[PDB]
Amino acid sequence: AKKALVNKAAGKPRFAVRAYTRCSKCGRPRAVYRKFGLCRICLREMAHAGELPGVQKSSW
Amino acid sequence: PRSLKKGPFVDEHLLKKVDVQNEKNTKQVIKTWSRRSTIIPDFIGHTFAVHDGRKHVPVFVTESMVGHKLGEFAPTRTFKGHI
Amino acid sequence: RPIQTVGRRKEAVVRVRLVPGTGKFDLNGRSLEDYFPNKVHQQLIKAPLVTVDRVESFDIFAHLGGGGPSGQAGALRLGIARALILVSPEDRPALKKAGFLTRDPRATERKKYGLKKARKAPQYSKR
Amino acid sequence: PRKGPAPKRPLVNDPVYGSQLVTQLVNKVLLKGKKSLAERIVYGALEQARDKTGTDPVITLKRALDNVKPALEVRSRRVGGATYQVPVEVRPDRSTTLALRWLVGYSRQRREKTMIERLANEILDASNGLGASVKRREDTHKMAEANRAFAH
Amino acid sequence: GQKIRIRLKAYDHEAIDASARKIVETVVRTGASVVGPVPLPTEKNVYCVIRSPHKYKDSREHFEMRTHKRLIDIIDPTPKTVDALMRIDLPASVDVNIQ
Amino acid sequence: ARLVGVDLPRDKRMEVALTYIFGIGRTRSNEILAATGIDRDLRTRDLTEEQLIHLRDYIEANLKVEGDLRREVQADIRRKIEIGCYQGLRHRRGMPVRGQRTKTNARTRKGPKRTI
RNA sequence: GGGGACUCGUGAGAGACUGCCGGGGUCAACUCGGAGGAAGGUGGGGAUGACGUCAAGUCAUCAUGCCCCUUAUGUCCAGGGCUUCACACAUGCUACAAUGGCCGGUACAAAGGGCUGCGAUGCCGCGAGGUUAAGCGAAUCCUUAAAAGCCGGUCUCAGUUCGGAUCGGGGUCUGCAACUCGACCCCGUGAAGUCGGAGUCGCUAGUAAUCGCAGAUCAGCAACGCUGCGGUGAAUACGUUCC
Ligand SMILES: [Mg+2]
Ligand SMILES: [Mg+2]
Ligand SMILES: [Mg+2]
Ligand SMILES: [Mg+2]
Ligand SMILES: [Mg+2]
Ligand SMILES: [Mg+2]
Ligand SMILES: [Mg+2]
Ligand SMILES: [Mg+2]
Ligand SMILES: [Mg+2]
Ligand SMILES: [Mg+2]
Ligand SMILES: [Mg+2]
Ligand SMILES: [Mg+2]
Ligand SMILES: [Mg+2]
Ligand SMILES: [Mg+2]
Ligand SMILES: [Mg+2]
Ligand SMILES: [Mg+2]
Ligand SMILES: [Mg+2]
Ligand SMILES: [Zn+2]
Repeated sequence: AKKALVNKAAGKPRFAVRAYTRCSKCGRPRAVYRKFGLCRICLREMAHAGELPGVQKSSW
Repeated sequence: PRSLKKGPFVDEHLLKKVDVQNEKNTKQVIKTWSRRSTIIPDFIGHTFAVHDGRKHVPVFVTESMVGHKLGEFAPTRTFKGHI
Repeated sequence: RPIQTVGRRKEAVVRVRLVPGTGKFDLNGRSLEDYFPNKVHQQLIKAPLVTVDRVESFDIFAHLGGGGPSGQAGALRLGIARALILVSPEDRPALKKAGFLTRDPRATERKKYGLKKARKAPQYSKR
Repeated sequence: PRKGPAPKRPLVNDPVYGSQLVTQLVNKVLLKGKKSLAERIVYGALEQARDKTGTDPVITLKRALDNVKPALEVRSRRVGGATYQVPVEVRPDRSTTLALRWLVGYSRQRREKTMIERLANEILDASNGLGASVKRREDTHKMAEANRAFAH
Repeated sequence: GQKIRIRLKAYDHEAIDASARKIVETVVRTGASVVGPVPLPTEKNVYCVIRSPHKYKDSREHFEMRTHKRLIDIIDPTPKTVDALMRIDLPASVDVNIQ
Repeated sequence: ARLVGVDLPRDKRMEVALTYIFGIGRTRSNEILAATGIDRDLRTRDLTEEQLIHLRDYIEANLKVEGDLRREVQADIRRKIEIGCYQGLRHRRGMPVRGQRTKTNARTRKGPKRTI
């Protein structure tokens, strides 16, 4: 989103409940999986590129 | 804060302004910006121009608005009857 | 050497321990009436034993796990059928034609994205 | 469908009453997956009918279904500027299914309290040939016979 | 006695069994009581993502994260074999855990 | 018979008849019956004036009845109206007060669809 | 303890590929039926989306050519709002009851989650919840009680022992802060609604139908959304003229 908001999130916040989790690749504040820390779209692209140990396509 | 384990929720920077005046007098119109502070039974006789987004609404407690909140009396939205 | 086979219907597996006996379904402390109040289940179980011959003979006992009432009943039926087949290979045509030997593979259809259930879809509502 | 017929799934015989008929009625009255509840309702109705009559419930049911078995249907068709009904013959299985559905539907919306006595009264009325299912069968038969001219 | 335990876990297939039975199972000559690798159920982590970057909710792709655990043997804490085990190291794709 | 209201629906368990009073429902009737001792499953026609007169004092001892409860309710809402809070303004406009959405709902507080 | 007897778990194979036979078919394709079998013609399902179209969507996942501001169209903070409300639409839930409601007892799952946590028991409280505390990086601990199912009593077709929207009072949890602007618990009050017009939606087998379980986002807000899991569990297809 905005790099200013990225820096504001990354910094130590007063009233710590004001903090939030964003994507580690693009900074998307939504659809961030705490297991990886990336957003949904970035996670899908990373999975397709196969740079996640253990993450691959599922069929069942 | 709506729990019988910590008392009410009153802002410290509000107490240090109301308790330093109620000793001698009921102060005149006052500026406040924290609508979320509870009314302790020390605001009787005083006035509070509580912010509502665009301006400050002066609110006077007589006897009953002790369990209420400062922003309870400040319309945050305005509706005026489409028809 | 006790006779033990594998029997499943939907999700339940029963480990038969068929031995010679008089015949009374031991299902871990609960009798046939105690466990299964359904006449359909009480016939489905003991169907393989009375399908040909004979006629209310040696009992079985199998552990219980998974599924529901009908699934457990079917698993027990298949287990008794396979145990009878193993004990006596002569009546193999009987149960084989009766269809008590088939596993009957039938599992719940997995839910698919975009549909409110496995096959039920949301309302179309064109335009 | 277009690619030929589809075989119909088989049924089992009830240990209490060794006939596919009773299982058919249980299947027809079954709703929300409560096969045990449908069996309970049908058994209560059958026991009530036996209490009121004395003869065998399966025999009473057979008399009822023979009385309420229809002959022709009134399936409609459209050709040009008007639509008219075409009376055609009915197979025994389809006739039995239609009669059972009619009996169950008319027992569902009767003026009694529970489906035990409701279905007992319905099956008794069908056995005596004077019930709602019998009336519906007569209406269908006569209204189809009134369209005998268009029998193509 | 039966003190030393292994909690080998790998995120990939065909490497866990090899790096167990050809590295840890080298202590059969060293003289450690081996029970053999015990195949525990595979873990399965299920996550769902939307294929499109915008507004197409019905396009979803699913992924599975499998983790395989085995080799929970109770091999004896003989000094020679335990020193050999701590000196040898397995590839990072499999995680070793000495209990 | 009448204590405050009719309290006597014909052929009804008094457990549910007590719910017909303004101040007692299922749980209040159950706790009252638990305290008193009289069984729940009994037809109201079989109840006797002695049981009525032991029941009459219990309700007024701690609970409350028709009239004064609604007087307290109306006094509360009227005070809320005159003090002029957000909830009081919502009550004055007839709109629901507990933060419920007003775009497509609140048909109970308002009337049915006006269709102007 | 003892055991690999058994499931089971997870590594490797066999098997189901018209394999074999009968009739037919240009003898070929293939069609129809049989024995053995877990399954018969693709055993069932998932992933798998051709040339291209809609100047389809995304300049707000990200990135990018041209223009636009640089005491501002950059940035921060404190409140408000993104949640309004004469109305209409779309998607889900609830009912309108006796296949039922309540009271007591009672049996059977899968798949998941867990050191900013799962809180086994014990105590307080009708209750949600609070307290001290063991085990648990987990097939050994928690979740964990499954609900539908079964039994005995009550209610007796009633706007009801159906219905839980609204309202008053009283508490709990997270959050510095819950009127806007959260969830849950207790009492009382207890609306419409009695099967829904023309019209319209989904569904062929473990399908529809019904009842519960788990995850992800998150301090709290998801037992009405999403994604998966399991139990019980049907009726119809004669036929392709007709939309
Ligand atoms: Mg957060
Ligand atoms: Mg299901
Ligand atoms: Mg649409
Ligand atoms: Mg292909
Ligand atoms: Mg365009
Ligand atoms: Mg666009
Ligand atoms: Mg961009
Ligand atoms: Mg919005
Ligand atoms: Mg919804
Ligand atoms: Mg109720
Ligand atoms: Mg109960
Ligand atoms: Mg307690
Ligand atoms: Mg009625
Ligand atoms: Mg009405
Ligand atoms: Mg109600
Ligand atoms: Mg209609
Ligand atoms: Mg959550
Ligand atoms: Zn991203």
